[PDB]
Amino acid sequence: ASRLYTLVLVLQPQRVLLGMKKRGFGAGRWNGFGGKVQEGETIEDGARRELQEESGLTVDALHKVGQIVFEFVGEPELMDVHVFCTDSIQGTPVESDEMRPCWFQLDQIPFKDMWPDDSYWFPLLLQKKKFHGYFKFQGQDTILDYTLREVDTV
Ligand SMILES: Nc1nc(NC2CC2)cc(N2CCOCC2)n1
Repeated sequence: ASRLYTLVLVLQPQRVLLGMKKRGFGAGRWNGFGGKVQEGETIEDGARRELQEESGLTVDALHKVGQIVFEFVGEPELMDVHVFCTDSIQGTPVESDEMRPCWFQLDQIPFKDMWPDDSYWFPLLLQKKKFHGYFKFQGQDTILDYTLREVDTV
């Protein structure tokens, strides 16, 4: 059994947009925009809503780029994160009570201030390859196991 989450990376030819999470789960780390998928909305719908909520941005089209399953030791539910990509954004990103958005050059991505798994799968995101990932965490900092592969269908 797993719970659905979304994650949205606005990835342009020279830069990626990230947000500093100000409260809640993952506070103090840069990440893409996303969160819990709600009852009554598609996964992509949930992805658009969290992007609008956390950055004010809306998007013409979202593209499926990956799926990452997380297990946390001692927690019965798995985290199933659907990762989306997009180039063209509508609007200017602005701080919310969840996220302080900033653009990053692609050689200055702050992996040390991100979730530790991102160092593993973000490269596949940059090569525009679809991927499936699995990470077993102890706490929120320690990866104990992981698998990562390229897929033809996310
Ligand atoms: N890039 C990334 N790495 C994560 N690592 C797992 C917590 C250990 C979680 C996560 N998000 C989870 C919540 O919804 C947004 C995506 N995003």
